[PDB]
Amino acid sequence: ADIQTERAYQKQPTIFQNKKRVLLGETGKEKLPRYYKNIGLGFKTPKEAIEGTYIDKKCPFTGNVSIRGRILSGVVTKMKMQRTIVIRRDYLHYIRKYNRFEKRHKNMSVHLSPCFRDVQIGDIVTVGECRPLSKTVRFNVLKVTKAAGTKKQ
Amino acid sequence: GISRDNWHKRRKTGGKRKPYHKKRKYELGRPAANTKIGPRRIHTVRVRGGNKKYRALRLDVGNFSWGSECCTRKTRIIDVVYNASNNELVRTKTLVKNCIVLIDSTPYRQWYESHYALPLGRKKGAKLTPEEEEILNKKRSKKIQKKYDERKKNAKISSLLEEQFQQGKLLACIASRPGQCGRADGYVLEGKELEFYLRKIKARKG
Amino acid sequence: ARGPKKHLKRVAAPKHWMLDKLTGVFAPRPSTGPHKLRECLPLIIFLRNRLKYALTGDEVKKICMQRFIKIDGKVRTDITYPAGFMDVISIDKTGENFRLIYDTKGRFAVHRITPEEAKYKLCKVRKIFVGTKGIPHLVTHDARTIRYPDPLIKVNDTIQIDLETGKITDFIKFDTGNLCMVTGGANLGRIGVITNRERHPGSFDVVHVKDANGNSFATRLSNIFVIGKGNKPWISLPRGKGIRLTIAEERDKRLAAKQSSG
RNA sequence: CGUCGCUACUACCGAUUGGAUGGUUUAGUGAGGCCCUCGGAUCGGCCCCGCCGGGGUGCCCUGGCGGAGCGCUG
RNA sequence: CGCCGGGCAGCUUCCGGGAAACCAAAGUCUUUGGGUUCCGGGGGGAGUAUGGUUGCAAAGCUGAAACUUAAAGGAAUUGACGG
RNA sequence: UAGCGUAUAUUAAAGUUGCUGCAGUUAAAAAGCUCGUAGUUGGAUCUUGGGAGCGGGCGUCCCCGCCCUCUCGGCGGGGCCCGAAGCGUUUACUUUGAAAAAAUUAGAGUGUUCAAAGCAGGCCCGAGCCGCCUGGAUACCGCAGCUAGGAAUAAUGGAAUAGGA
RNA sequence: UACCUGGUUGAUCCUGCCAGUAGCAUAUGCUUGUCUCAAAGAUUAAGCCAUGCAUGUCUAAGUACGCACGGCCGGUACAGUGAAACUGCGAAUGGCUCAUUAAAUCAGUUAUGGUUCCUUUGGUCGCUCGCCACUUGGAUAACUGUGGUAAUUCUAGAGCUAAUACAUGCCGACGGGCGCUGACCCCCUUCGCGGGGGGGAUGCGUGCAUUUAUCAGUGGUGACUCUAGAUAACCUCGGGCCGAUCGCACGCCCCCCGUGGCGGCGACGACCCAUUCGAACGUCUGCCCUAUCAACUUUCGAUGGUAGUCGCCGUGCCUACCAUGGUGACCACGGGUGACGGGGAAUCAGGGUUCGAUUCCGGAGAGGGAGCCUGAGAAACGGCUACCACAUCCAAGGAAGGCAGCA
RNA sequence: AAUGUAGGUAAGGGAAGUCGGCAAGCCGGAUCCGUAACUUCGGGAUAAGGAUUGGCUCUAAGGGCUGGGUCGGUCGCGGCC
Ligand SMILES: [Mg+2]
Ligand SMILES: [Mg+2]
Ligand SMILES: [Mg+2]
Ligand SMILES: [Mg+2]
Ligand SMILES: [Mg+2]
Ligand SMILES: [Mg+2]
Ligand SMILES: [Mg+2]
Ligand SMILES: [Mg+2]
Ligand SMILES: [Mg+2]
Ligand SMILES: [Mg+2]
Ligand SMILES: [Mg+2]
Ligand SMILES: [Mg+2]
Ligand SMILES: [Mg+2]
Ligand SMILES: [Mg+2]
Ligand SMILES: [Mg+2]
Ligand SMILES: [Mg+2]
Ligand SMILES: [Mg+2]
Ligand SMILES: [Mg+2]
Ligand SMILES: [Mg+2]
Ligand SMILES: [Mg+2]
Repeated sequence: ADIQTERAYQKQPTIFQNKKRVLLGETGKEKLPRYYKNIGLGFKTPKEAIEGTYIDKKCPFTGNVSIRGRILSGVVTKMKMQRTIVIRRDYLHYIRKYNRFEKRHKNMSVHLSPCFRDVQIGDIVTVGECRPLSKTVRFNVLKVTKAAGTKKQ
Repeated sequence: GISRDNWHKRRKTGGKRKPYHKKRKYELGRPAANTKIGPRRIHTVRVRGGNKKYRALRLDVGNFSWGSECCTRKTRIIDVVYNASNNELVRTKTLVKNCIVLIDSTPYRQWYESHYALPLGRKKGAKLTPEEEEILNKKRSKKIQKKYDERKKNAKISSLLEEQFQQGKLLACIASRPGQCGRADGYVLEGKELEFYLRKIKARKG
Repeated sequence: ARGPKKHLKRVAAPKHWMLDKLTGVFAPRPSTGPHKLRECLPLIIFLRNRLKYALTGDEVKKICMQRFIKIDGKVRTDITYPAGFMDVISIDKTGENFRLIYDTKGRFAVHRITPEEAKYKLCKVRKIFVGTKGIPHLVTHDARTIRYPDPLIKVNDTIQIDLETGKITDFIKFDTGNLCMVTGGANLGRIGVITNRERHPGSFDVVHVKDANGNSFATRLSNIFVIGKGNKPWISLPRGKGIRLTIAEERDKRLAAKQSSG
């Protein structure tokens, strides 16, 4: 859909849109330049983030968030929230007395950029820690991998 | 007093949290500045670390930048026309960070004539002759006229801004935060943002 | 607490200060200065517990207030001034100079130096930033900042600050094959040569160092102070040349020393 | 082995719309502080200027009483 | 008359186990670990009181405490006794 | 034995809470029976043997050498060499290293008159020693997090409408 | 030291508990010669407190006209010692206690590229073109005198007097340079036009800090919307900096001359940067018992989005508009705790089971709540304000309280 | 005027009046919350209890009708492909 679905005007603060349309510029059509950045740590910025139109101030690639701290992974559980999803991380807790393990889990609400479109329940998402984005969100989805899919019957 | 703590909120699971200490000073809040439009009134408040904050209770002038022309002038704010957060703020004429306001176009007009030597906002002319007759001719030399007619070619202004200049008031978005810095700096709306906000105002009324 | 702490319990003091348990309840609590209190040696314990020039805090206070203690070429009257790493302690009335260097066991040792060597001092640059009017700066491992450095000097290199001027006369790049010293952690006080540097983006780099005897260890990048151009140190090393030797070859050295002295 | 009768002790049910003491709260009232909008008991400056005064020479350099300009101000 | 597989069992055995009765499983357990479910912690009070829940009812499921007690029990042996 | 008794909490005894490591026919105990979701547990199978001198002595023992790729090899054009990029999965596991307050615990040294302690102390002094030698170690620190070797065991995937290399 | 013994029976093998046995940790009983260490109103009542003390502080280097002493060397602003008081700093540390508190505190790990920071140390302090500066104004302490109240560390009126308190405010650098605006002139293709450049009088802004918007891409990160440049402007009268400060010995220049210009060592001070002590909120993992607590949260924020407000900053912290989410048998939610958490302690084959009010670290509280001034730092209580419960004096009009500090 | 019939008000107390709260009085609509014992599980229930309610000036939300053409390559300033 269109990107202006809010009461305010959605735009990237870095890019100046009104670059003096004059005779030397053949208008139209001049595509609006996009702001993006590489986040380091080997993660590549997606092509949808490169040449999309979505405005997301919390997107790791086209927003004002810096990825620093812990890089971890999880499994997508629900996608019912706006621009954010909940993931489940499964781990084994060691109990010394019985020398055995205990199956535990925690649910984390992470922010999902619109640059990731083909996201389904069960996909493995690598997320990175950022500044607090909401009351319960402190992580951004940096990488998405399919769960034995890449094909639809 | 007004507290900005996180421990008065329910847990993510929905459980009720119990405070392990009473309210601390560093997690305080203060009443909203609620910047209106009027003769200048700014109250100094002491903040954490002994630093200073300016509550602009009333403001009438602000520094606004055209952007496309790179002309930044100190102009006068007339009124608030739209606010994305609350319509009550528009009705009460409250100046906040993102509300768009009507500002006087007089300094931008004057810079436009003094830099491009084109009429702007005028209807038929011959109304301010003891001043504009000097700026139309300037009886200048070949090199100065070469500079000026070199600058004439890119002297194109959007029809929306032209209509606003005819009305005598531009509409601009604030960028600073009154009640934190005590001033109302901002930038003149133009382009797709201007079209979006104009359509919003038209849908609101008319 | 409602504010900063200005006390230090005796048992909570840093271990390398070598303080005991029965003298009292409190520790010197060094004042703020060029070095963190965890790896600093306050002048009170330097002149009372290391040199035994003074027997009490009042006596070391008298010594300091008579203006004989000179640190980095400047007279300091603070009883709890944090000396820190390789700051020259100069006493002119008795005419000896001390360089504060960790020993093989990670403790500040009493290292005596000649005046012509005490005239200078090595520093580890901690940050390089350009400030207003486009002026480069340089902040060392101390709190010392200087302007207009050599553009070849990069982060965590070593510079030669001569005293009484505060200027740079030479520098050592952080390069593989240079003599270093570990300034923190388990390997504290070990002199060795930079053999490898593995870097972990978003985390701490790990440097692998081999000493003269061939013992190879590793430490975080923040704990390394380059002290020599390749293998010759630019300063005078303490006893043992910063070679950590195990208890097995320490015990027989003690036995040999006892046999020689008896 | 159980009922029944006597004596102790321990709990249980029980009308009494029982009682007491804590804890958390709805609603009403609401001290006090803080913020905002007023407010103006007083305290100062300029305009002093009824005047003597006045010096580069009625045209004051002002050394003070004095009304108060019945304003502008902080 | 045999052979094979899956069953109901039976006889016998110093496989072995078990307190023994006995059990080819109740064996392969101090030479202790194939996987997994339920469940007991001296005898009474008591499967009682109360709460919850199911039922038309009778009742079913879940299920205490105070207090009391030095034994209560299992298998076998000898004797005594047996309408 | 200058200490000893009593009451109470708690630990061992208690393999009478049993992970190591208990029981469940008759002693207390396996649901009336079956299905069944969470949970827990899941069959076999993918590199083995052949090599050279150092070699737990080819001494047919074997420290042990093993008989990934591509990019400026920093000693636009040398073989005089070893750095920049990635891992032909992701993990669990195991070993190593770092970072992990002190005190306490274990433990090194030290005749506190012995010891509990403490972190001290020792050598000569012929009297001029216009002073010498030291110590104030080390170990452990679960789980979680970081790093580098190994790849047996266990999970997990790659090419099947080829939408494959 | 990887341990057992008595008790059910007429007797025997068991199951099984009771009892015995040893340690430590509280109390108590009896006894007690020496010496070295050493816990000690935690358990009940975080119950209540008389009295006394527990936080004050001056160097040569802010302000001395107190006679309160005193050198005078005697014609002099101030010798000096200094009470009091103003100013500055501290009083937010320490000490006590463990009531609250169950992903809360706390431990390890990591981040603040999402913040503030007194002090120390190091940078920066002629970078700004703009009729007192050989030094500006007023008030107030202390002090004298007049008092009021029963009372207090209560204070009023009147009269003086200072600043590194409170204000005001220059010169010097300072010659100019840079960026716009450009009077006009000159060299110019020359040619009848256009010309390509040089100068330039008159004007407007120039530095750092702040708040916007725009352009380009000296150093640095793994990654900035980093730092540093350039342009346009702002720069808040409860309004940023661009020193009206104080000691120590005292010396140099004299052409102009003859009274001026210079000088060293410090101290104090600062806008900002860096550092140090930190602090604050975050990331991952970890906590006892309970289902006779199975479904919670969400009008009154519960989960998320957008835009703001507020806060030192990131964030439903709060507001407005939207979406209907978020957590649970991998035990949510609720309840209990005779729960402050940890380092640790007892016991000791191995595994474990109990205890950690208690001297170290972290947290919380000061009778119960709540709200604030000051300050860098407090929601402070040996600070204030109000209510509640206690409770002191009173001449009944008022006034003063907080020992879970040491006794 | 009394006495009555019908309708009101009454300080302080609040059923002490009376066989007996007879009579009168209280409550009352709507919106938002919130509702017990017991139960034949349908109810009780408008349980009980609490808050709000005027005027004026605005702001949001909840709908219906038509028309969206890329054009003279042309003549039925208009029409067929
Ligand atoms: Mg099984
Ligand atoms: Mg039983
Ligand atoms: Mg026991
Ligand atoms: Mg048993
Ligand atoms: Mg049985
Ligand atoms: Mg199943
Ligand atoms: Mg298998
Ligand atoms: Mg201060
Ligand atoms: Mg408690
Ligand atoms: Mg504790
Ligand atoms: Mg403490
Ligand atoms: Mg407190
Ligand atoms: Mg308080
Ligand atoms: Mg009445
Ligand atoms: Mg009444
Ligand atoms: Mg009656
Ligand atoms: Mg009666
Ligand atoms: Mg009636
Ligand atoms: Mg009823
Ligand atoms: Mg109304």
